[PDB]
Amino acid sequence: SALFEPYTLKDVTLRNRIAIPPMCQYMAEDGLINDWHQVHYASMARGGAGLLVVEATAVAPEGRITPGCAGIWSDAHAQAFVPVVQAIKAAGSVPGIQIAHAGRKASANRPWEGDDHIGDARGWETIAPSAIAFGAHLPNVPRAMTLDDIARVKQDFVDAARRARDAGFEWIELHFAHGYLGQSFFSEHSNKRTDAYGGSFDNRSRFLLETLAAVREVWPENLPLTARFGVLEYDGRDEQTLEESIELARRFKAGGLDLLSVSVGFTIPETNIPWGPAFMGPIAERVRREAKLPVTSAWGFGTPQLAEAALQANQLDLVSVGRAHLADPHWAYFAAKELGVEKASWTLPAPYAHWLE
Amino acid sequence: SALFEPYTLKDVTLRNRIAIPPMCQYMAEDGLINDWHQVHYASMARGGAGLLVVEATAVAPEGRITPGCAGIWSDAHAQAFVPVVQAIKAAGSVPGIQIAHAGRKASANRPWEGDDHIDARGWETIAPSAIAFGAHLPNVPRAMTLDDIARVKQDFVDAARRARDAGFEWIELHFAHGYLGQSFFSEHSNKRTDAYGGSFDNRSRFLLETLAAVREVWPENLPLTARFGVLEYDGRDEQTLEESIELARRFKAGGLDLLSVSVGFTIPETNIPWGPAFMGPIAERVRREAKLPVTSAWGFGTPQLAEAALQANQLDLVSVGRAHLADPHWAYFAAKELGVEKASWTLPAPYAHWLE
Ligand SMILES: Cc1cc2nc3c(=O)[nH]c(=O)nc-3n(C[C@H](O)[C@H](O)[C@H](O)COP(=O)(O)O)c2cc1C
Ligand SMILES: Cc1cc2nc3c(=O)[nH]c(=O)nc-3n(C[C@H](O)[C@H](O)[C@H](O)COP(=O)(O)O)c2cc1C
Ligand SMILES: C=C(C(=O)O)c1ccccc1
Ligand SMILES: C=C(C(=O)O)c1ccccc1
Ligand SMILES: [Cl-]
Ligand SMILES: [Cl-]
Ligand SMILES: [Cl-]
Ligand SMILES: [Cl-]
Ligand SMILES: [Cl-]
Ligand SMILES: [Cl-]
Repeated sequence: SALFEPYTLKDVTLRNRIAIPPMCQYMAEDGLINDWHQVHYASMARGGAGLLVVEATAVAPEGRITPGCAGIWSDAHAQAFVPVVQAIKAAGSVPGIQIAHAGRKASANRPWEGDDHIGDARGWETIAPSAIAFGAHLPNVPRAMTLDDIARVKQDFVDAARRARDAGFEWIELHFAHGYLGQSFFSEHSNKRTDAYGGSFDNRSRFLLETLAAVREVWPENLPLTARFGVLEYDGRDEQTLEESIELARRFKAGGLDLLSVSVGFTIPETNIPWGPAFMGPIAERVRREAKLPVTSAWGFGTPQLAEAALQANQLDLVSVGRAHLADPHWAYFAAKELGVEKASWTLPAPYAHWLE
Repeated sequence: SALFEPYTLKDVTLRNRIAIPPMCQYMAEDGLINDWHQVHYASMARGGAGLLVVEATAVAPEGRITPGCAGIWSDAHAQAFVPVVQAIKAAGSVPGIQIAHAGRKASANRPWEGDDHIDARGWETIAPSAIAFGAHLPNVPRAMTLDDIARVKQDFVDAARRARDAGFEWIELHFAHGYLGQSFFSEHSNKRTDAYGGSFDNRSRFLLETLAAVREVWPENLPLTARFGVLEYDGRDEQTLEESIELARRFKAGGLDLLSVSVGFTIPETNIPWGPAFMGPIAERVRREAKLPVTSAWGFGTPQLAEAALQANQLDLVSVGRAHLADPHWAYFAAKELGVEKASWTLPAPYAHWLE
């Protein structure tokens, strides 16, 4: 079963091709994680997945999506992640983390408490390339960033990467997708700047390439440096947007990116996304083949046969399974059993495996 | 769905009828639990089960089944349970614990390391009589004196007291599966001629005296339960079952709040008819004749089987063990499988919102 093939990238070996993608828990307070996250991540790690990417972690307080989002903007925040790393490693899984800045989609309520912008002593001004609201349920207009804002946020990403390294993460992912800060710099929908960071393809790519280059300097060369990146919007410009996105991926690769998590942009709400099980499969394959970068992707791979089929077709190097690990922390064990893998129960630690054969 | 109906017993209310039975993890060190147990228990509790009974916890070092078994024979051992209790409560589940003495079946290797009598890690075992279990447990126990019986009863009391102070809201005496209490009740293993063997009253005495002693420190408003093997499948089933139900009646008169109905496993010469929910009709008969609430286990991981046993009034609580090892969130799976409305809110909000 290709799903249960190990995977080596730089000095890191994953015991199988199942990755748990980042999924915010909306349970931290002032960015500090707690007992919720500890049990949550240690449990999925024991489930058998080879890689576990911790949820989107803000590099700065205004970079949080919500007041419940994890943060790593101070050394105290970094230290709280230390026992999460040790517990993921102790389970045999690889700890990774996604560091993020929500840009103009920040200052929002938790999804089960409105899922929209905060009107309210809990709100904060947001920043983005240009002062243009997302629209829909995020109508707050962001402040357009100055050159000093750009230098500061890049340094936040560097500090977040450095803290992540020192906490023991072995895998880092820059959040350049889903309409957040990095994504909003790349898209013409959101970036109307006329300085060095807007207009041309080179200028729109600049924020992302510079942030990657700064992180490359503190992130160890022997540990995978990856990014999640929205390569099309389904906005009626997909062939053009896909071509630019793949070219940027080529510049990511020249800049030391080791793997790309292929996603959708979500930069604006006026879209027609063709949701379906594994619908990203063919987009990720094209990115993998044209930019010659390993990839992962997500959405609907919780059906084990779909995950297997995506790997055997070389559309993916890793399969990311999110909501299914929320439903079942031990989904990897379910998948090994579902795919007839030999000694499927030994995907779990011995206190479970011995009794489930 | 009756499986997702709350249940009240003394001052404790369970949010549904799903109980996680005690399941030893073989991951403790000299009886001390650690980060393995903390995440193991907090995760299953977040899965939605209403009651979570912590694994068999030794009241004394020689009462461990294996060297990886939890213990509660000191205050340091009890304090280690505090964060497990608190995490179970924080998830909305009820923490219980099974306190135990393995008797003549102790000093054994972990199931994945031989599963047989133990080597510098072994120890002398005690039992009513100096008679080995047999099979892969051939070490002969030391027969207990009256002073031994007084010691072990006080161990159960001290364990109950520690359990209370750690915050458990539900206690289970392990009088099943061939361990010390079970071996005192069975004629197969109890050949004593003093006040603790021979007649039915004498064979019951240790169990009734341990229960009464535990009752003195265990709060009256928190469920006091026991797990008890009511038959052996040893060719003496109607006689054994009738005696076992009689003892259950005396347990009830002695303050037992619920009975976890199991098989004795006192000797190896048996023909147990394993099958899905096979204990159902045994538990129903005990429930009806002893007029006590009951739970039972073995094969209720099929949600429809759990629902059927509750609707038939064979059980008050359904114990689901191995399915919660495979899937810590089994309660949510059972809710979805049985068409329960807002099934995803069996889980906490960070999960429930996304599974609607
Ligand atoms: C609760 C939840 C939180 C999410 N948080 C993040 C996040 O922190 N970062 C991210 O890039 N994607 C996030 N996602 C998207 C997932 O990583 C993934 O792309 C998506 O769930 C599709 O995979 P699935 O079908 O296996 O769930 C989130 C999804 C869910 C359900
Ligand atoms: C790993 C494991 C450990 C167990 N440990 C205990 C224990 O500590 N005490 C006990 O009385 N029963 C113990 N049992 C029995 C379970 O409580 C339960 O009755 C049995 O597994 C049947 O239920 P199930 O079919 O849902 O797993 C254990 C079973 C397993 C598989
Ligand atoms: C943080 C998220 C992201 O990266 O878009 C997210 C959060 C909830 C659902 C989907 C995605
Ligand atoms: C401690 C146990 C018991 O109560 O007999 C146990 C341990 C392993 C498997 C079944 C049961
Ligand atoms: Cl564009
Ligand atoms: Cl490649
Ligand atoms: Cl399963
Ligand atoms: Cl008998
Ligand atoms: Cl009754
Ligand atoms: Cl499920």
